[PDB]
Amino acid sequence: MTCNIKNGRCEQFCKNSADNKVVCSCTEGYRLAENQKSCEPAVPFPCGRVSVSQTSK
Amino acid sequence: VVGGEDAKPGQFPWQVVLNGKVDAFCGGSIVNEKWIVTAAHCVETGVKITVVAGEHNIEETEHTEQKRNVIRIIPHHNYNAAINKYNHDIALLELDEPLVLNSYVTPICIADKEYTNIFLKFGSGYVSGWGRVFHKGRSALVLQYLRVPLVDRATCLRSTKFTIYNNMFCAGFHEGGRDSCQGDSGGPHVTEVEGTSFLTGIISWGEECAMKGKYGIYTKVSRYVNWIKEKTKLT
Ligand SMILES: COc1ccc(-c2ccc3sc(C(N)N)cc3c2)cc1OC
Ligand SMILES: COc1ccc(-c2ccc3sc(C(N)N)cc3c2)cc1OC
Ligand SMILES: [Ca+2]
Repeated sequence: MTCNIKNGRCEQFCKNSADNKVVCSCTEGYRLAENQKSCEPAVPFPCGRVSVSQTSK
Repeated sequence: VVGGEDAKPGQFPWQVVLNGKVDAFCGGSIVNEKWIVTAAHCVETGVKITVVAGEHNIEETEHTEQKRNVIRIIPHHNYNAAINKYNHDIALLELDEPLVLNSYVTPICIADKEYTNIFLKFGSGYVSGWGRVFHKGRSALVLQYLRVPLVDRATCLRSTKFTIYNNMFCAGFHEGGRDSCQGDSGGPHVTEVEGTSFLTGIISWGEECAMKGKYGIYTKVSRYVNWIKEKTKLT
């Protein structure tokens, strides 16, 4: 794996590491999932997400 | 915003409005509970400038609005190093009392220099504000938004007599008709990545809004992310 192709499959950030590359990371308010690619909310109101229902009626 | 659409409540919960000797004269975005990022040209003066977070409709009460006073304004140190350029058009506002983050009041994410640029280069971002809805026309009551395409630098250079620096970018539609406008300045240009929005520009300046062959000019936030992070630390 490299960051080249689809961001190393990282949801947010990717850095190339020795050969078997990809270390994914996340911005403040998120934590790297055990899954090691995805980013989980670590706070009640994490930056950059819409939490008010947008689907009303 | 010319040719946009009404936001829904809580659609852009990082968006704020700036009020002073004129109401709704500029936008900004929430960096964190104590700090707003905006355009420096908006806040060359400070007399009771007030920030309203959680705003949607400017003439009604939604009971989500959080009003704060600004206690400190930090324009980028290099803003106004060169007369009337709008180069380095970004500023930070420190609020008197922290905002209470909730569904209507949420910070915008800010990535590092490398990834802000990557995200910008994705080539599509959202712009929002209560600025003019027609060139030389009235201001919006309900928050407006618009998806704007990134414009290639050579095109943008040819579109205006004015200097476009490496610290700026252009965005808009070749056909015109849809654009940011005056009153929107200082507000967010943002890129959504897997449902998480990142700040990729500040709405800065332009010539006649929505005119075919003219484009909105934005501050390139990637150039300033290290400064923003350094200034807005909480203790
Ligand atoms: C009437 O048409 C217009 C003509 C010029 C401008 C206008 C407004 C602000 C700035 S800042 C700047 C710079 N950075 N050099 C150039 C420039 C041009 C706006 C207009 O309408 C909205
Ligand atoms: C002096 O009068 C002014 C009039 C207009 C503006 C101003 C502010 C933001 C934007 S975005 C835009 C666009 N075409 N996207 C055009 C435009 C023009 C600034 C001014 O001075 C600070
Ligand atoms: Ca209101």
